Formats: sequence, C-alpha cells, structure tokens
Amino acid sequence: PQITLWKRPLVTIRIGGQLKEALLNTGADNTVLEEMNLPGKWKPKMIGGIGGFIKVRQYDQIPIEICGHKAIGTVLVGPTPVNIIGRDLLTQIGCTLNF
Amino acid sequence: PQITLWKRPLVTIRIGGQLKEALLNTGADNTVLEEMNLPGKWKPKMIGGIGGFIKVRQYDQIPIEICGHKAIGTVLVGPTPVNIIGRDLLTQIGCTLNF
Amino acid sequence: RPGNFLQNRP
Repeated sequence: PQITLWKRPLVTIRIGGQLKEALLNTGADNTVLEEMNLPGKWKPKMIGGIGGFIKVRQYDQIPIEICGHKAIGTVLVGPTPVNIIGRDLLTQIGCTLNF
Repeated sequence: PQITLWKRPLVTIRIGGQLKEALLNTGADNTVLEEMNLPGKWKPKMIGGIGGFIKVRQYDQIPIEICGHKAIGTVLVGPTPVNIIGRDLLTQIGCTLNF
Repeated sequence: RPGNFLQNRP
C-alpha cells in the first residue's frame, strides 16, 4: 500500500516465528534488529549512526517477512534502539519513496 | 519522483542560497543538517539514535528546497555525519512509502 | 526517546 510519514513507519515483521515491530528506514543501508538469538555462522561488524558506532553480529540468508512480503537476506543484530528495515530489504520487497 | 532505494537517497537541497546534498531519511523524525550558520533564535536540543545522542541547535521557520520542492520548517543543526531530511519535511514535500 | 535512525554499513 501507501504509507504516510506523519507518524513513524512501523510495521510488523516475522523472523524465526517471532512477531516484532520494525521501522521502514530509507536512512539505513542495512537491516538491524535488537538483540536476539539467530542460528548459524556470523561475523562481527561495526556500524555507524547518528551518535557514533555500535558492534553488531551479521547473519546471512535469514528469512524475514516484512508487512506481508517474504524476504531472505542479511540481518545485523545488536543494540539498536529500534528494529530497522534498511534499504537492502526495502528494495527486496519493492518499496519506493514517492513524492 | 518515485525514488528507488538501490543507492542511498541523496538529493539536492538549497538552504540560505547554499547548495548541499542530503539523505531522505524515513527513519528520522526530524531534519538535521551539518553545522552551518542560520539566522534567528535557536534552542539547544538532544537527538538520539544508533550510537547515542548528539547536541544540536533548533531553528524555526527556515526555507529549504528539497529536490525542487519548497519547504519551510524547523531545522536542527549539529554534528550529524550526513545532512538528513526527516519526516517533518518529507511530509511537507508529499513523501510516502510505496510497495 | 531517540528519533534519528541513520545507519551506515560497515
């Protein structure tokens, strides 16, 4: 559909059978979730935001459903204040910014 | 336009007669620019996200052109890593998220 | 609450 930006663009996602709220975030290169357990191999990464840098774990080829859309891709996990769907998965689901 | 998210959504802005580049950020409540001199009264504020908080200056009723569309609103100024157009002004220029 | 979720890849 079409999502207004008068309020934060929060949507339900589903990952590993858990329901979570995340923010559709054109200002994020990547998808970053609050601390959680995921299966398999991972690698540590440092990402930057508004106030400095945080450490995350990078997991690849994780299935995630984002407002009804099946996606499979990389998920970074760490101390983000809010779950973020970044450009890597917005593109996957066909999301554009229109004005 | 309908902007795709293959690349960071960096666009032309014009503020106080200066040409800059800014990131259209649906993950930001408010607009924050790198340090610059703007006219008029300001108030200090803190804004936060990944990596913690920074101290900014808040100016009101500032004209800014974003990708050709005129806006007038509240502009924060401070140590952000990139000029950021937030929802406050994305709404003004008619932005929605579409998928 | 924080309000600016800029995020840059590694």
